[PDB]
Amino acid sequence: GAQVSSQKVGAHENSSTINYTTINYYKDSASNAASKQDYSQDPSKFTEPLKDVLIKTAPALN
Amino acid sequence: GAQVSSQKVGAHENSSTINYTTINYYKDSASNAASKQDYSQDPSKFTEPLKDVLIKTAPALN
Amino acid sequence: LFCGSMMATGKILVAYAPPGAQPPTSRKEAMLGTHVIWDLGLQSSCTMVVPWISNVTYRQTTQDSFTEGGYISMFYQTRIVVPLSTPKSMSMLGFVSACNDFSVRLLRDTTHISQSA
Amino acid sequence: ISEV
Amino acid sequence: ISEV
Amino acid sequence: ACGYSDRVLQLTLGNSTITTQEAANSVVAYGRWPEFIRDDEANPVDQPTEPDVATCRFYTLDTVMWGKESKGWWWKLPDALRDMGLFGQNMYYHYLGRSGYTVHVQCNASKFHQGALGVFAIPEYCLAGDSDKQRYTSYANANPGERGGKFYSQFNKDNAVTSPKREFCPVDYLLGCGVLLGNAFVYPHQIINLRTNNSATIVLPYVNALAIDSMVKHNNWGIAILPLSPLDFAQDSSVEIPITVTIAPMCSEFNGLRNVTAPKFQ
Amino acid sequence: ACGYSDRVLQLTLGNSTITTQEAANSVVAYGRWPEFIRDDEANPVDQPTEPDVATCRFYTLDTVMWGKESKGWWWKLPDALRDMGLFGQNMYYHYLGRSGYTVHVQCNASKFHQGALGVFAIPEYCLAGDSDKQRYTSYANANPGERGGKFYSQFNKDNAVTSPKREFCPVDYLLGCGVLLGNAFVYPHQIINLRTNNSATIVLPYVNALAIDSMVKHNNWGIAILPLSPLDFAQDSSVEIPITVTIAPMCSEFNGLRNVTAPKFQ
Amino acid sequence: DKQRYTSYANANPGERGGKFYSQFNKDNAVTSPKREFCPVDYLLGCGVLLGNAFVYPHQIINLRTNNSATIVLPYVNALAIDSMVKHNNWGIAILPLSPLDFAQDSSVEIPITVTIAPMCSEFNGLRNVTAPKFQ
Amino acid sequence: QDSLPDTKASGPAHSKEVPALTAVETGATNPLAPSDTVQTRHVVQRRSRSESTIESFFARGACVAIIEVDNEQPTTRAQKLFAMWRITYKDTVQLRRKLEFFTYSRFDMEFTFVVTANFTNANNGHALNQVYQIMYIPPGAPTPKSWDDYTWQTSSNPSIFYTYGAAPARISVPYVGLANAYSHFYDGFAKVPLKTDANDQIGDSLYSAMTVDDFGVLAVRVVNDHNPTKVTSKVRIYMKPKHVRVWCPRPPRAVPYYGPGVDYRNNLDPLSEKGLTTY
Amino acid sequence: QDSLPDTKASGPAHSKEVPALTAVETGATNPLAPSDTVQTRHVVQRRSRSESTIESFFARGACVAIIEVDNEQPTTRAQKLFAMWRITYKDTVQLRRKLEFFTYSRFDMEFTFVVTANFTNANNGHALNQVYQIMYIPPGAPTPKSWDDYTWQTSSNPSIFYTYGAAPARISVPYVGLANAYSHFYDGFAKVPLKTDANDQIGDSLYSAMTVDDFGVLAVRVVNDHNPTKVTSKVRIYMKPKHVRVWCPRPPRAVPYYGPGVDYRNNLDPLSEKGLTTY
Ligand SMILES: CCOC(=O)c1ccc(OCCCCC2CCN(c3ccc(C)nn3)CC2)cc1
Ligand SMILES: CCOC(=O)c1ccc(OCCCCC2CCN(c3ccc(C)nn3)CC2)cc1
Ligand SMILES: *C(=O)CCCCCCCCCCCCC
Ligand SMILES: *C(=O)CCCCCCCCCCCCC
Repeated sequence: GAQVSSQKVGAHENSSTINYTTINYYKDSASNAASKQDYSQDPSKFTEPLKDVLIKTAPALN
Repeated sequence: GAQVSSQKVGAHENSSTINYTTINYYKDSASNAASKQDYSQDPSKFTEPLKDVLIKTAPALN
Repeated sequence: LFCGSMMATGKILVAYAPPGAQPPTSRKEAMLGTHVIWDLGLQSSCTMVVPWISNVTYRQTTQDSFTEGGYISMFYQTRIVVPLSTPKSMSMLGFVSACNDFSVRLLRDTTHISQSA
Repeated sequence: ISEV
Repeated sequence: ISEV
Repeated sequence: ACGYSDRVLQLTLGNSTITTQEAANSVVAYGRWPEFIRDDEANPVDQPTEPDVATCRFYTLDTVMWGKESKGWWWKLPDALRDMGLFGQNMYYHYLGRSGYTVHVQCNASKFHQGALGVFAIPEYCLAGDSDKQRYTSYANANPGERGGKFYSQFNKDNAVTSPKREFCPVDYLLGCGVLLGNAFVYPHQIINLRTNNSATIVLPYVNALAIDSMVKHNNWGIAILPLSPLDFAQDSSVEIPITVTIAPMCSEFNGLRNVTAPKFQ
Repeated sequence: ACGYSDRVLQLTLGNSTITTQEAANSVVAYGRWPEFIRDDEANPVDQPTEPDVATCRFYTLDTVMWGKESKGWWWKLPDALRDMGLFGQNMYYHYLGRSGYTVHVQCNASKFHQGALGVFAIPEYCLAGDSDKQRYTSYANANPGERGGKFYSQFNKDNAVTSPKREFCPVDYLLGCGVLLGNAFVYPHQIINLRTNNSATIVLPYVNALAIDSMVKHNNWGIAILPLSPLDFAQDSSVEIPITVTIAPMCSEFNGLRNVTAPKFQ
Repeated sequence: DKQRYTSYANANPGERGGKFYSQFNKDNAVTSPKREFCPVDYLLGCGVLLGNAFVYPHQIINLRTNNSATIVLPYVNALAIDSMVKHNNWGIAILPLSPLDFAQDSSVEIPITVTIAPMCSEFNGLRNVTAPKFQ
Repeated sequence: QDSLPDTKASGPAHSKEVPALTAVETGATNPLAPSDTVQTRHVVQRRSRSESTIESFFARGACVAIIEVDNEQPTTRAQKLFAMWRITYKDTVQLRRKLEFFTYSRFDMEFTFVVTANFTNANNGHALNQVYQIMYIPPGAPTPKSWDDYTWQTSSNPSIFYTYGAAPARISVPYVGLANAYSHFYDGFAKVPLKTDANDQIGDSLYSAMTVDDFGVLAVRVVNDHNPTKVTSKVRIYMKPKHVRVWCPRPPRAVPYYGPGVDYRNNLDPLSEKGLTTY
Repeated sequence: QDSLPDTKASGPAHSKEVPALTAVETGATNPLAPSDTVQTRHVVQRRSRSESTIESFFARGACVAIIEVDNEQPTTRAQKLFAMWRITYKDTVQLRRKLEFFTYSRFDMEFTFVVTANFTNANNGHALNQVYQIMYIPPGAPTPKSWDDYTWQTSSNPSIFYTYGAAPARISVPYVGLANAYSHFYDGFAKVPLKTDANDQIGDSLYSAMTVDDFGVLAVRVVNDHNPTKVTSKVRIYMKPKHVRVWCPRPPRAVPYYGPGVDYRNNLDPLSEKGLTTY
């Protein structure tokens, strides 16, 4: 059940990809740590809720 | 995710290559121990910064 | 955003001076840095982008001369001109937002909320 | 294992 | 494993 | 092609049609169009009522006047529509009701007038009260119906302890709720800036922590209209122009039918 | 397609951007865009300096006011830019300098104002003088810098012989140079007619009998702005609106570097 | 006695440069302080021993061998670009490792001339000119 | 990779395309980049938004309560031999403000308990190490009237037995909401006044409040019989939301909180004085 | 293998090649080996530079601070119920000197905390075990005015809760510099005096100093309410740089440090007396 992922290495030792291992010990997922591997998304639903979304080089009002 | 390397064995017991095992437990590489497997380099950038690097048996000034 | 009447016209210079020199007091000095000349008209609003021009890779969120960002200033390029029977005075509203290259780091507590004993 |  |  | 434009719209719902020749495009809140409850998100098991054209049409509320001292107006949904034709009847005959809305705010003037209306659609618009007493605004006061409420430039604490008013005291720069108005733009919105546009059109999806809820107990959306820039005209110091709000329910469905709810608004 | 127009332009050079919503298209003088000196037209053999974004950007000159009596304004290039940031420094540190220009003239008013500005870009704009003495205008007077000079409705001969003014006396209908103004239209030009457009935009190539010359000794282009039709408004007999000139060097290159030239403008 | 107190105008001599001293004279006048550097020669003006300065890029002009020294310097910094007005990248230190001497004339004097060239120069963040106060 | 977009090299412009002009009336933010208005170079961008993700923003244990409990001779007057706390993030301000950037949320909750104690009086002998019982009482369950009555038997309620001096206690709680998401804001009432009601108190309710007990209480006691000398203890509760999702953004609280709802009372003046043309 | 080069067997010479002669004026160190100047035998070399690698040189936890905090009756005069320390390697000399062999560095940082305590006075009863809170306050964040005010709520700032008697506390910190490397030396100013400034204090700055707060502070307190008797505690902070890289070598500090910059004051005489021809 071990889960293996690559670390995003910031300061590299003078010694390439480094990994870390995770194992869940409990049946209830609420007990689990946070994966912190979070996908992002477009702001458009907030920055552009327009029915006709227009392109920035064209006149906003036409 | 276990990582296995050879130890540089100093005093050998009266009993060949011996190994040690490493596993990273944390997502942040800052949390990691030091590998201590460090590659070296030439001193020349310090001992010889000359535009025309010359060979020791020839006259330094010519 | 120009919230004046439709009969009102004008040209405005909006600017950004990267840090290091005297903060602009005249349009003459402001012209020399990053700037947009905004012409008022059917498109009601104008956008000036302040480009990331920094020495450090990340600036601080607090005030600090070592990580200062520079100066924003606005001037009339010509002037507001109205006809008769038209208000000679009006409001300008302003807005700010981050571009898609913007990021932040080192999570901390805000000074913007607190609590008595 | 489940190495991602 | 990743035995070097 | 042909001659179409961002400024000219026709909205048709049921037996009602709205035209506008000076729009500033239109907003769909959070990028989501109204829709019915899906079987895999369904919770009440009884067959829903979907009144369709009889409720999902445009109701025009009483007109308010905008003048130089007007600090702002607010409305809550479904509350502003509680007495609106068959929508109101369906709302009060069922324990449960969900509905989305098309909100059309109307305010024309002239090329020589000046001013800008900020029109905001806020999910769960909890407002602040009168008193030292917390969370004490009465139901009848929280719900103005079609009339809506107003904003104030400052906080007048309802002092009379002994026989308390139990009303909201919505201060304008605090969006009536303890936050700064300038940030209200993270909410779905449009601006009616009089040199640009006659109107605002916001399409609202049903937003909630549940697929369906009690419309009588709970408002889903708040409509806040505040003058971002004050009304001005020529030199006449006491100008006044009408603001008219027309709202349409969309994808309305109701569960839990029984005898009619008659709330006490005294 | 989409919604584009002859009247709405954005000009971007270096860290500067100009927008205009009321243009009358734009002129490229003699159909030639600015360009660098080609190897087969090259004359100075030393490696040129090309400062690019630091000099080829928009410099805005001091605003002039247009009123009912305004007979006209003139400027010379590179002279109007001699004190403009790093362009000016490059001009005075090198014996040789060539450069083209984008000229943007700005003048807005209102739909009830009236008047028309004739904007002319003239190659080698030699102007007439003060006196009985021919070709006697002094360098310091010939070169007003950013200030520019003016036109007159008539020829006032500088009489004081004994201690002469050594200035130009540019008469308006003679284009300040012995010719009739109505024919100035054979020169690259635009008209700012206030009912039509806020501005004029003229792109100037380097024009000369040589590929490169002394910018301190010689002006390449003259900018003449004369009111073809006088400013008028409502019935107010003393109207005044600003004219603002913004100019950008283009494809600027310099040869013959040494210690800085410091001309005497006293 | 005051730490990190040298003034900007004193820290920056321009073309003139500064000098070294054989010993540490502490600017005593507290009340109206000079706010200058006191660079002692055997301490490389910075609390270290001069004999180790050879770990820095260098050449020796030994008069029986050579007229001159030529050092090519890369941009060195914790950043790719910085403020040139606020921060100096490189220091040029010239110290007599062995004293000038001639014939028997006890007061000899010969000129040292420093010629420097910028290389691969690039600039960002244009605006109105910085005019520092060197008074 | 999770780095932000690179800056594109952009040169001079003379065109009918005008990115710099727009109309905010539409409700839209102008999608501009530096290259739309100034000349830009190519920059290979390596920065990322890793630390500002929703999980990373809340991934921190925040203090939500300080429960005080005494262990002393059960005398006969209001004492603190046991204590009760209604579970909430609203007795504190810092996490409350963070959660309230959003209208709705959904998450699992991690509770960590720091327990400290001290001697209340100058001296009567000492105290042997204490074990603490932290019992969760969900709504409906019998609440304790006495520090050692039958409810502490805890046959079905979850309890933690913490030994003083041990590493701080820690448990996790599932998403336990009656709805599909937690409502940080509720514009409504739990009851409606009806025209046919007898007194008009039957239908009265607190504005914004939903259930009377929300999520129940934590009952805390010292399991130890009292020493001769009194020991006073404090249990500090740190709350962390994990496996977090949030909906509908909101303006942050700008003026001091005044109770569990959105009510404001004073310090309604958040902004400083600064001159219009002053940097 | 990481052993050093073998010694080659080298015999007599009579040649025009002269390794022994050179010209140090060039800036170069003569690359000579024993076999260039004396007759050598073949030696198979097994020695190595394993312990003098950059990582191995700094791979040790060094004492950088001693923070003292008291736990006692909050009276009403300047006390130590909580303490603050600006994070730095400059309050101590040993690690400072090691880091300063180099101009620039880049590394992750490991902090270990040893906490010791004792009774301040002859006797008033005793004290139950203490829990310590070590809070990091990054620049910009509200600093505490009181040992138990709202800032200690620590909703977003990282905090360590240490139990007295437990194994010493330990955490790791990422490379957190605003630049691509840490500057151990900065020949510059944070501000420049301009000719147009009003007072000439507007542009005044400390030589060599960069940001005002550098990296913030560690605020330390005892979470325990005070016992009747006073307990005094010391928190010793040990710092270790890990995953280390360094640039541009420098001469080591030869005279005693005098504050955070390169300033010297006295004991400017590092070298002993020894006669020129004395072994
Ligand atoms: C009132 C406003 O705040 C909220 O809406 C709100 C929403 C969600 C919240 O999450 C808490 C819900 C779970 C309640 C409790 C459930 C079980 N808990 C336990 C249980 C057993 C033990 C031994 N220790 N803790 C502790 C928490 C807390 C508050
Ligand atoms: C002033 C001169 O020294 C330096 O330049 C210099 C450079 C780098 C240094 O590294 C420290 C930077 C990180 C600062 C802190 C960041 C977080 N820290 C924490 C955080 C949380 C806890 C609980 N404990 N410690 C402790 C260290 C320290 C000093
Ligand atoms: C998947 O996990 C198979 C490999 C297991 C490796 C040994 C795990 C040792 C830890 C056991 C965890 C028990 C948790 C209740
Ligand atoms: C790679 O690691 C796969 C083999 C895992 C062997 C069992 C590891 C037991 C230790 C689990 C570490 C959990 C750290 C959060």
